Amino acid sequence: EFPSIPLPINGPITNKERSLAVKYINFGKTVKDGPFYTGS
Amino acid sequence: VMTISSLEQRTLNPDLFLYKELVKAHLGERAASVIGMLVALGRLSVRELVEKIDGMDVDSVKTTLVSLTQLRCVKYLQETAISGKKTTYYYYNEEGIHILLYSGLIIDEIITQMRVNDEEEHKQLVAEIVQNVISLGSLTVEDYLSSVTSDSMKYTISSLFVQLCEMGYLIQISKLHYTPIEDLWQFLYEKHYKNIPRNSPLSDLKKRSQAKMNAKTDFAKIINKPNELSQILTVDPKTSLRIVKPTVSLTINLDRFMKGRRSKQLINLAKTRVGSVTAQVYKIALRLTEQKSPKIRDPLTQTGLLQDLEEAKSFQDEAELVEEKTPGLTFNAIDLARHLASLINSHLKILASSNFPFLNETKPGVYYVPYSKLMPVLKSSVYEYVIASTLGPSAMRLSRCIRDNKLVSEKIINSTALMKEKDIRSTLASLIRYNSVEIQEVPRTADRSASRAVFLFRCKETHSYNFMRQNLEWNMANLLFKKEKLKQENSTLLKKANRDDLLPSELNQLKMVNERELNVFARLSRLLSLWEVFQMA
Amino acid sequence: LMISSDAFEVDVCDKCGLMGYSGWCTTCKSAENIIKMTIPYAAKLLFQELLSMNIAPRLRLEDIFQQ
Amino acid sequence: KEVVVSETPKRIKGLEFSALSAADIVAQSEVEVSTRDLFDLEKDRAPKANGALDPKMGVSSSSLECATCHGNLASCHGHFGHLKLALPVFHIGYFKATIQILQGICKNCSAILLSETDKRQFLHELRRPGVDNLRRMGILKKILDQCKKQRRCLHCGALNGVVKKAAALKIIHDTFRWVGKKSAPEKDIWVGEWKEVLAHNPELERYVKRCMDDLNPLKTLNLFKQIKSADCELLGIDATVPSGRPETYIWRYLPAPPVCIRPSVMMQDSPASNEDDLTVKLTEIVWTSSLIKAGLDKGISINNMMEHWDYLQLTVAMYINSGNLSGKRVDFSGRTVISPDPNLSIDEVAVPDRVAKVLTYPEKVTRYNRHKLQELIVNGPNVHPGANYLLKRNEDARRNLRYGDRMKLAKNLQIGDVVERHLEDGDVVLFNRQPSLHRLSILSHYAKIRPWRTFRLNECVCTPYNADFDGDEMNLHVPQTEEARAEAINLMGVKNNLLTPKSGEPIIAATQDFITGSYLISHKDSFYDRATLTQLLSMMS
Amino acid sequence: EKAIPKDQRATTPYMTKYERARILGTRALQISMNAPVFVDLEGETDPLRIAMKELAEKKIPLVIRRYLPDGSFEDWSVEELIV
Amino acid sequence: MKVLEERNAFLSDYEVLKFLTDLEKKHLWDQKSLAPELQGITRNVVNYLSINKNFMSDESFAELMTKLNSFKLFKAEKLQIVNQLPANMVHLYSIVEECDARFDEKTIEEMLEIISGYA
Amino acid sequence: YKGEVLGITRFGLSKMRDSVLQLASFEKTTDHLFDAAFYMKKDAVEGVSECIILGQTMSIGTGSFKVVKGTNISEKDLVPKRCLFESLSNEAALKAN
Amino acid sequence: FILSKIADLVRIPPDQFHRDTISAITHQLNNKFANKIIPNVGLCITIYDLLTVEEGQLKPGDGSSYINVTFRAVVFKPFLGEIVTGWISKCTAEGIKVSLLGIFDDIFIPQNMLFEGCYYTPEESAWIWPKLYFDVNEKIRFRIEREVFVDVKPKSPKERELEERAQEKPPAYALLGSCQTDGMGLVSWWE
Ligand SMILES: [Mg+2]
Ligand SMILES: [Zn+2]
Ligand SMILES: [Zn+2]
Ligand SMILES: [Zn+2]
Repeated sequence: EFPSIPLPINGPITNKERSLAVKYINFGKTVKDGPFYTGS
Repeated sequence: VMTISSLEQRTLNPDLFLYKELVKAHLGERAASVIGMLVALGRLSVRELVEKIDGMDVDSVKTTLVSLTQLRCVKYLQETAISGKKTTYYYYNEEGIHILLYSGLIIDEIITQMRVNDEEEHKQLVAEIVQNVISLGSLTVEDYLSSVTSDSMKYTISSLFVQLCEMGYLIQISKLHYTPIEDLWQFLYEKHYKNIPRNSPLSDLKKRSQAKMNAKTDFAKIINKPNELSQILTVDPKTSLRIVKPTVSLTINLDRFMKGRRSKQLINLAKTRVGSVTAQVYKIALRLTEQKSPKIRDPLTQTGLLQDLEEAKSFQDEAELVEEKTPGLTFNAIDLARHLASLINSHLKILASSNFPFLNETKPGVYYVPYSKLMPVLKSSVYEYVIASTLGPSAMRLSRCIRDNKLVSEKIINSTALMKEKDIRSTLASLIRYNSVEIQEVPRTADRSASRAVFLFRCKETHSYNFMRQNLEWNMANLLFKKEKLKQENSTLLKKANRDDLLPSELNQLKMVNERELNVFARLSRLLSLWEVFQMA
Repeated sequence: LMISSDAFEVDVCDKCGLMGYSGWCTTCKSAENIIKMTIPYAAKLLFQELLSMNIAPRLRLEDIFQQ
Repeated sequence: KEVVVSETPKRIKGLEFSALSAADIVAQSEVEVSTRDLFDLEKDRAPKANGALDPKMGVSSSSLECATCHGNLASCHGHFGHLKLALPVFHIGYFKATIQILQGICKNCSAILLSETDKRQFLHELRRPGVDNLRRMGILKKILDQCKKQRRCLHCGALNGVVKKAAALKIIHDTFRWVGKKSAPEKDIWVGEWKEVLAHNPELERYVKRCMDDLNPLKTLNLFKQIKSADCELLGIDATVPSGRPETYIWRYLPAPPVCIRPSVMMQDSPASNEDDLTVKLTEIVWTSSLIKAGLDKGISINNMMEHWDYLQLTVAMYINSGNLSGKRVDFSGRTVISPDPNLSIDEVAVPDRVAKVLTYPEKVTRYNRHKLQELIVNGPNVHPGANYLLKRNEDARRNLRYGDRMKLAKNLQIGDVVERHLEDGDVVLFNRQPSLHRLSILSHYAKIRPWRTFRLNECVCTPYNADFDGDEMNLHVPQTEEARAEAINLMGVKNNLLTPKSGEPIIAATQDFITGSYLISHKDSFYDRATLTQLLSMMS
Repeated sequence: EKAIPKDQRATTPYMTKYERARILGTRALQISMNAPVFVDLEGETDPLRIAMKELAEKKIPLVIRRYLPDGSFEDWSVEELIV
Repeated sequence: MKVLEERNAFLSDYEVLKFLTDLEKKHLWDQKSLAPELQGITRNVVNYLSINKNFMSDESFAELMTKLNSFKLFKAEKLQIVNQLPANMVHLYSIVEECDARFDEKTIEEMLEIISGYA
Repeated sequence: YKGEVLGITRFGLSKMRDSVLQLASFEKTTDHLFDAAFYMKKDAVEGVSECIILGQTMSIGTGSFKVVKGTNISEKDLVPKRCLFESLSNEAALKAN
Repeated sequence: FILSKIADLVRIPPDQFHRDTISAITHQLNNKFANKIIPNVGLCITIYDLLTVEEGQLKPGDGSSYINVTFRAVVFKPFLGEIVTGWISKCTAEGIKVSLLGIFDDIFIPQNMLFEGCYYTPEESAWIWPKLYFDVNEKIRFRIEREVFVDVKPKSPKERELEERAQEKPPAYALLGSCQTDGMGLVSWWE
């Protein structure tokens, strides 16, 4: 793209905390399957 | 043309696109429609939402307000007029949206908070009830225990339930937190002003001392009732085990969680100027003084303050008196920070002489942490390390030597540490665009030109802290919008992955997008840990 | 003033009602809300003169025959 | 197979005015100028290529088709072009709006400095069902003066002064107006900074003092980014739509007009043609933005960045900155001198046969005109009861009756064909004099085909036109449809307008020589005879 | 949007000069598009001239919808209106 | 353009047959006058739908409809069997619902004998 | 009629007309388009001066009414014709079920 | 064969005023609702009747008469077609496609849920054994399983010249099915 400029880092690849995002997506799915959703 | 670099959300939506994207991934699409009108307009009633959505009716608006009240995302405010016709009013609640924002970082700290009983109870006892409190809102005990059948181990939840509300998070439900901040002060500003009879003027007002000091008095027990309270706690039945009252429902508190979250930035400052073991004993001395700390800014001066300079001067002086006069937080003695001899006292003296403003102000020998005199140093020590990490260390040396004096001139930077006109004046233009230079010219002409003028470089605060805060908020709003865009290529893959709970191209499709869906949360947690410092005073 | 002076056929779209060229919106690139109608040509020059600066004179449409 | 093709007759019901955002300019655009201003004249035709007025925009030539819409100079609507500005610059037309929105904000917190109950009564007073523009401007002045007479903010502890224009296009704030001794934490740091910078070097700031602080447009751009979406109702902005917000008024992207808006003038057919001035102005804008981008690439010496950017501000202010005349050009009209004729009726103007041969009338053939229009086509364009053009029912072309296609063409004559007949006797025609004062200056007459080439008319009808003949000219228009022709003769014709509406008196009646010819007949010394009276009765009818 | 019935009409029963020229131009534009006439005409042309003969005979098959400023349709057939 | 009721008035095939039969008598015939772009489907449907009636039926269709009141079914399959069934002994293995549950062989045999005596 | 005597001048044509195109036909332009674009005026087209620009018919004079043509139809032709459509298909669906 | 009731406005030109209103509206509806396949409703054939017509309005520019009617259209759309008495269209190295002849030819059945003892050979002659055959020029009986409408989505005007120098899409009404039931597949397999 138009930007390629020096190092916006604090974005590496080594997670070490994969279960934390599992807790994130588990909370997301439990709010997704709640009694109230108010979709569409 | 070919807008693929996401330019179409540049100049349409800061500071509300975050609030719309946090609720669109959690509460459907109809709640985003009303929360995009509560933020964009202000206070508006039910029918004012109906005549503004153009696509929902009273059957649709009132259905969604219950789902937003359950997650305390909408403040109630019932009011009336001078002629009558009492109606209902609604604000947008940012604390509930922050509860939806973190939502797993809450169950990150609450697991690593208990003692020796480790990895036999923090998998299904507490981790299944705390996420149910965060997800379903206000919960009681009797409606939760009906979900289990043949409750043999029915008192195992009670021991972890009395322990959790003993030191914080669990709290009595929002009988006060749905009422807004300003009307709680404005109704109190009037109901102790209209009962005073006619008397002497004495410089024609005088009650703008008396009554509002009275207001301050009965502000103090309004906030203090949602805290450690003996109405729900210390209930002792006869010939039985100690328990709390299970009848009333209870929710979580986002007031002790934030002061428990500030401790991580305090430890990150403690990695500087001292090693690891001494940082560990400062860590445990900080964790012992969590739940009694003065919190991030009280609602006393959040709104209603019309900038009375005597009151605004004396508010930061009486907070020092709150900090000095505690019911036990100042008692950071030897017998309190070694159990929960002289070597740790020497390390604590090194903490006193470390010269960052923590663990100072100690006359008799018992130490205290100055929370109020630390916050500019906390907000500035992490602000410098972001220009250094992203833009460059030379720009960090420059932006520090703008503040090393006040209003540095032209020919003073090039006298220090580097030559002239090579990248001194080049990184200034890379820092005016981030509200971190704030140029100010004075001419000698009569029409304020730029040729016959000189430049003055003063680092004006509270403009660099707010622009980076809005930048971090809009990066968070960017990160959740792209996540819900790649979900549209999985509506025919993840919904269809329910009838069984090999086509190896799906190994590069299903099990390839999963870590692509994980590494956005993996850095959203770091965005959260980097953004919090600009909203803790 | 219109028919025998500066009669001009144009297309304007329903959603975000600017004007394009006979089959396409140039802003809403899906381009199925295209409505073809007649307009004076000096109104077209006035619309492009207002749009050449930072003014958006958006046209809102409704049908003539309702009830 | 195919699909239902549905259509509805639609009409314009409003005009929602707004300003374009940064995305709306790039969206409707076709190409960027791409930091180019040389127009790319290679040695082929001295053509126009990418980075300038290109075929991706409109066209202004006979050749060199657009190829976005594959059309000539006559069939291109036009295409815009977005232009990216480095160091986004202040706007000239929204100057007073920027002052009125900047007076109402705290400059430290970037929020409105009004209280909460007074904000509530202004919000309750703005949402009335019947609000005029006068009432809305009154309430906005009522909130602006109440906001200017408050000196201290609410959400922060910063003092706030008066923001004005520099006593160009400079914005000037005044934090400190009076010499009050109130214990504020800011002026101590202020005076300490000033005595420090005067103790460090007394060469710079030891000539004058209190000039003011500066308002960078890049600073107030962020200050307009950081308010709220909700306070804009008190600022005049109606930002419930994303297309328009209180920082969309600063120049960040500039739309460049199509080449149809800026055509090549016809002082040419010579090579290396000349263009308009706006192309030169945006060329200079591209150059003075290229210099700013070059100054942003590598650091340069001195204050020429700020001076060059202020020149960019003055240039973009001059770009859109520097009359109720006639205007429209109407087909099927003529302008000829006038002549006296009282042998003509008062609802008739005699039209000569030289201008009643090019001024046609479109007639659709039907059951009741097929016998006449066949002979009318056969007579041709030179014989006066004839026709000049022909339009087929299925739209073959516009068949003119001059180049071939003789009397066999009148033999088919399908029932939807439209001929363009000559102006004949009895046709409704409207008739005008150019200094039109009141509504009796444009009447409507019947035609009558005559000799010598002048628009002669009666003199009972020349008084409402204010005709004093002496070689004066008058205009003549023919309506080209069946519905406007019925309105000229019914509620606009001469026989239905015998009174002026100013007083109800008759304005169109007998005139000069018709008075003294009536005083001499009805004089008492007039006695006639059947050798005279019979002739008098025969001359009048 | 509401339609006033025939017996609740409150406007004038006469034919305005503004609504005499629009009904005549509408009839003259219909006749030029090959509509059948309902009058004994002598052999001539100019549908505006043979629409005057229908208006003098009152055999025009139209009505005149008179709008009031809230929607008050009020049918007002042409043969009811007199000169 | 704009739909009002989509699933309205579920009608049979003989009704469409008699409607397109009485539609081509309003103007000139399709068979008698054989020796604008709408009559193509008009002469194609009346030719295609009458291919199973090879080697009157109005009152016979009324009689079969009144005969259909013997045993109860659901909504669609009674129409789906009244426009069908050349009636051998093996059609209700493919046509009728659930195919093996409620009915005996003799009752489907006698109703198919009624249909075979009809057609 | 607006509650105050304000006449016909540069500041006087802001009485009731929200018509931006009509008020653009006066001297000292380039200041009434920008507050219309700034304050986001609704501008419902109803006046004659912004119907001759857009090419609409004016609401006064001749276009103050409509002429519509009577179909001369009765309710006898507008009947839902029906013969043995649902005469039994609703009957053979409720027998003991 | 369903009877859908929709509503729209139509025009009658002034040269058709000699006829009555009903036949003129019926003539004007047939030029729009011929084999002109409706988006996601199916395909209309004729006009059954009409109801609640209104007064004929007219704009000054046209001079015609615009009437908004409400009519019942005979729409060809089976929801779950239990049998079809049509024959073939074409055989290729895919499933077989058939033609319900007289109206259209769009019915295709992909060989994924069909008879598992059948196979296609690239020698253009498909003979199968699990008895006799099913082949060209005979009425194939089958079931309707999946019906999904596609859209008539437009295309860019600068892309139109790329589709006119060198050089399709099936219509909106698209039927499918399968063949699993024993005996189903041919008329003369029985009797
Ligand atoms: Mg003269
Ligand atoms: Zn559009
Ligand atoms: Zn073009
Ligand atoms: Zn402020």
